[PDB]
Amino acid sequence: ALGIKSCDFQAARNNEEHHTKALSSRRLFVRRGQPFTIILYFRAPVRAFLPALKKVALTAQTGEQPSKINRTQATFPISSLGDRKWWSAVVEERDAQSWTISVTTPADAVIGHYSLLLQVSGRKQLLLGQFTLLFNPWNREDAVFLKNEAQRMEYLLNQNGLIYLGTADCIQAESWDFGQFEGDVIDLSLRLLSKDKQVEKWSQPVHVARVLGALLHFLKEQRVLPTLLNKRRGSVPILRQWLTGRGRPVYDGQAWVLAAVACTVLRCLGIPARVVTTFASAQGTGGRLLIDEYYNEEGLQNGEGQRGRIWIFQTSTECWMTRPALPQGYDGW
Amino acid sequence: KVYVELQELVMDEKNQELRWMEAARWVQLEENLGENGAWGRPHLSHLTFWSLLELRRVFTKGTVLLDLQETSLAGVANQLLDRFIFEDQIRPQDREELLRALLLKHSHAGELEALGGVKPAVLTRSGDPSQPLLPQHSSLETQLFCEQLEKIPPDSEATLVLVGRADFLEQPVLGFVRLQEAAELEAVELPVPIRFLFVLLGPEAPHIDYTQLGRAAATLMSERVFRIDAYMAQSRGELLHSLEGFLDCSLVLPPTDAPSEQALLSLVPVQRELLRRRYQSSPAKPDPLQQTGQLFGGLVRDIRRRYPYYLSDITDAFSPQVLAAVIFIYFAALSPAITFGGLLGEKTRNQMGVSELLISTAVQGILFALLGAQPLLVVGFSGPLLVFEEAFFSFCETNGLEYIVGRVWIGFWLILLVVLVVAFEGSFLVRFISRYTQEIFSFLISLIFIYETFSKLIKIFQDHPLQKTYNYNVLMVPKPQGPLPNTALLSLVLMAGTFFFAMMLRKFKNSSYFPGKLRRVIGDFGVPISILIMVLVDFFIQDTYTQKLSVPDGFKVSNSSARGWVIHPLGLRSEFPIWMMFASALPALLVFILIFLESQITTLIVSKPERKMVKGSGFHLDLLLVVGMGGVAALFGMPWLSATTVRSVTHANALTVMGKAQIQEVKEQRISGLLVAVLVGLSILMEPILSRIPLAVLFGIFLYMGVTSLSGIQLFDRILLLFKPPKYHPDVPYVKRVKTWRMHLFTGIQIICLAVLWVVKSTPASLALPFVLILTVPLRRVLLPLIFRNVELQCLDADDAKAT
Amino acid sequence: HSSLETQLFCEQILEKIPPDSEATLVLVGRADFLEQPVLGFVRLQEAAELEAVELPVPIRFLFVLLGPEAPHIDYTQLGRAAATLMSERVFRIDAYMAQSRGELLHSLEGFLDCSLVLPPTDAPSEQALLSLVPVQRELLRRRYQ
Repeated sequence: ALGIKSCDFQAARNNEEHHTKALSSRRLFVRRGQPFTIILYFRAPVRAFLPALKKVALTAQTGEQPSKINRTQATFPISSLGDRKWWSAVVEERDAQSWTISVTTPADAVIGHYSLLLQVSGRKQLLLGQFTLLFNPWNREDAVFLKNEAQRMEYLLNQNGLIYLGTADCIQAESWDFGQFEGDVIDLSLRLLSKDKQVEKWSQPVHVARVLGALLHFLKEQRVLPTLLNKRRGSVPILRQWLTGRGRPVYDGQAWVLAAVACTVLRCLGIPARVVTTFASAQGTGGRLLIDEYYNEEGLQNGEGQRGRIWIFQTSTECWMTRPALPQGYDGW
Repeated sequence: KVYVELQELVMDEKNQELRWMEAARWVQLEENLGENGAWGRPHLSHLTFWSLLELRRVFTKGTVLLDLQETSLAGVANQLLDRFIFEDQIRPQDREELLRALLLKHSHAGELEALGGVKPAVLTRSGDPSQPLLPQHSSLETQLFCEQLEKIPPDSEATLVLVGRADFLEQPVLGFVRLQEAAELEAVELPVPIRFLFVLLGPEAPHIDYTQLGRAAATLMSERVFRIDAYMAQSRGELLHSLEGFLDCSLVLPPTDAPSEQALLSLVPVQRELLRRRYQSSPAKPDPLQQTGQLFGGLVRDIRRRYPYYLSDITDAFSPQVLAAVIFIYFAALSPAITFGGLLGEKTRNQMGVSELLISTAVQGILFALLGAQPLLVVGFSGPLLVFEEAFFSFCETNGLEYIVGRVWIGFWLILLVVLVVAFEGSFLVRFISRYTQEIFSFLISLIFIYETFSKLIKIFQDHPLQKTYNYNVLMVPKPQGPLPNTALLSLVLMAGTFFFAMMLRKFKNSSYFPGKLRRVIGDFGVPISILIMVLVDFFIQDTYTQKLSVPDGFKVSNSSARGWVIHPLGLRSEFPIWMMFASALPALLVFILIFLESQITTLIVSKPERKMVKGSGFHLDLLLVVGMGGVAALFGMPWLSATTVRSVTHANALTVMGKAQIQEVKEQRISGLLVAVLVGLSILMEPILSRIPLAVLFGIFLYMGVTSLSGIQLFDRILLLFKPPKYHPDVPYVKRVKTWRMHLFTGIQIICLAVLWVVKSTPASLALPFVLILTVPLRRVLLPLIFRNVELQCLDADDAKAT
Repeated sequence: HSSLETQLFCEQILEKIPPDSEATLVLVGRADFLEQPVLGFVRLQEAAELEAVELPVPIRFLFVLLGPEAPHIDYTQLGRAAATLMSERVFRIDAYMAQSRGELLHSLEGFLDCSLVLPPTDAPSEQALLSLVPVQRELLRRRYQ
């Protein structure tokens, strides 16, 4: 006598509460460590609330082989005694035909695509719907926590960036569309992350940043071509072309866009990130603190160049997180 | 009316000479020419959107030659090309190529087989037909109507559409010519004058199919309103006006992924209104359980329902599955016949024995298969009938009445009742036997069958018990007078082995092993294969005694000193009393009630809509035939037979074909029952074959029939749900719209009825079973609504397993 | 004058809608100050419950058809044609995946190449309509494969 009619995930209101409204108003995007509200609808009125509450449990799974050991599968009841710092569910408001349920996730939860399943004593599992779990720069217990609201708005919510190019004495700001909230960017980022098989480490921003940074550098090496060709429309078309092979390729004169693409994928996953430009960067030294430049008697250079050169500028991605595996004091950028 | 001929420019295959060949022809209805050289079936013309959108564009800038003075294809072509060049439709350098094309040989079809067929082509500048460059599309009309002339009025005038492709063209061109006087042309072989000429030429452009373009032009000319306008048209503008009324009264049918007849029949008002608007501006005008109230009305409708299908009732049996079903039902009908014949014989001093029952079963089965409206029924003797007979043989033995002579009168009164019932359509009351009563009756009868099958083995174990020591010399004639070693255990082994082999072959039928055809052939013959295997197994064990099938010596009366083949309605030995002639009505009433309930409920069960019975069943005809044959049988001292539930269900199951779990079709035919009855009659002649068949093998076959008769019973399904958690219940209407405890209460109410019926069977008042069974109908239609809601009863007790 | 469908069918919903179903709003109007008829086709990035136009389901597609009075242009019938186009499965799939106008016109030409015209034929209505069943069945053999 506890058959479910439908489940409303309330994607608009939850996405507004979770700083995810720019992603969608129909798909549920939630940040780890923060409660979100769903409405459960019953086919028939529920006579006695307490036994019915005793008869139901909720399950959250992520990935293709969810397991309790991987922290990719969690089973929790619906009660006021649930651990709000872990997976939990409590009925906040109820009527005879519906339950308003507040669901929490741990601040160290594995990110990615999740399924919510309901188990009603003496019945088979029922899929309530899908949601995507992200890092939470707004939760004090998250590793990507940011102190300031203004820094949160700038390093995660802003799609309108500025990549600084030019020389040290003549800096030209180029408008850049990061587009982290574009519809497919989250799916593309999670698909790229799925090339890493240590899904249990996807709770760690450090591991996620390192895997995506390496994969994106590999893609940049594979897809950027030797030398309109320089017309750019932001990070999202570049990411689409790098992952799918379709679209306008990027040429080697604009290889600095790797930093912007990495910034876009990190920000879409919820890791605070910024593009930094260093002017007069000595690249290709291997740690050596010397640069050899060779000029002819006319003050000109003959060949294509050395391996160790001083670049006019170089772009880089900086990301915000704690460093639990490092000695104390290295949290931040 | 009028005749219209389309000819497309094509190349022959033998000499590669381009020429003109007919593609289709219209006398109101359109005929198409296939590649073989014959005409396809005549059909209403359907046009494509592109055909019509191109015609209008080419007709808007077309070249009209009205009231034209010519009587030759060459002259018409000359004037047409002249007015083409004058209107700048073609360049003057192309006049030589198009006049060469227009005056080629116009081959009718009579020469298609003489030549090597025709292929599409394009007239090129050099006059050489090359191969078209655009992708080809084989004609949909050819693919649909062709893969398999007296209607022309004498005063009608023909129209010839010529379609051809010529790369030497900037755009498609249309020349429409009306002659002042209708003339005969060398292009048309039919002796009808030609009035209108359609010439459609152009290059191979997108969305222009010239065959479809010519089809559209010919259909427009075949339209009455456009034809009448064209006869009176003095300008191109009037023809263009008539084409706008054609395209304004046309009905365009867009594609859909759900093609249906009912959805398409909703457009009837649209079609009629479009026709009305098209002809508004024209001068012309446009050219089984139902109670009828009629005496024997149900009988005639039952006769009119099934007898039209009589030819298929013989042809559809031409499959080995039918032969396997025949072998199955032969034993399934012969063994109960022999057992019941031996019992009644013993219980009636051989007045009615094995031979009478065999002959009656054969004759009644033959006449029912050849005449009945539901041939899948098996006509045989039932337990209730053995009980009533003993009831009468006792009553007659008490009151000094003759047995055979009284039963003779019961039929004389049986026929009176069934005739009045068929006359007033009393078989319409069977519409009130819902799935409740049907499934209670079927499940109870199946349980009785299983219980009797096991009790026969129990009796075998009692006759030859397991002992430490036996008498090695025990008389065997007629039956062993003492216990014998190895008999009961071998009987159990043979019965279990036959049942196991039958079930394993039934599994193998649905299995994924072997080629599908061979696997289905072997699975259909599962029961014959099991019977043969176990018969051979028992045959190769010579020493051990096992009880075999026993048939009488000949077609003679079972007691030659009691009665002959006919019984005198007035008495054999003593004068039969007058009062018993009138007093026989009440026992005849009970017999009619028994036979009616059995046969009607059996017909209901075997003809459920979910079994894919698409040939109909006659409640009035089958009842009449069965009860009349029973009444006639008596005059000859032979039993009254009825449609037994288990045998008929097994016959229907053996004739049912399974799809890829889902019932696909049923081999609804008369040959299987006819051959079963013939073999049952010939059982006396084939004693050497039957004498080597143990009863234990047939006991296993009986158990197989009993357990397989429970498939379609929803009561059996809901009983299994009593022992399943309410999580593994399947998604069916009575599960997902009824609470689990409500469904279990509903099942338990039926279980109460089953227990009440089963107790009554095991009492001396076992002839009251039909009335107590009828008492379920008030329970369902009166008491259940007092404790159930309408939706609950609709889901639980459904006519065709529908979710209300 | 009234529409043909109103005179033939009207003189004499949420249960039938599947659950993951979105809406198409076809807007049809006559504006005498426009030089030519204009078609606006909109696919939203995600389905949206527009407050101005409440529908049983979320809107993904908008058809806007406006223009002046012109010959052969019944705007009601044009809206009917656009709605019938959207109700067809192949065009609707092509419309969800379309990235340009050219793909949408290549879907519309396929629909017209699988569209069947019944001319005014003096046969009885039932036989004339039921004769379209095998022709449609053969014409749509490859469209939905």
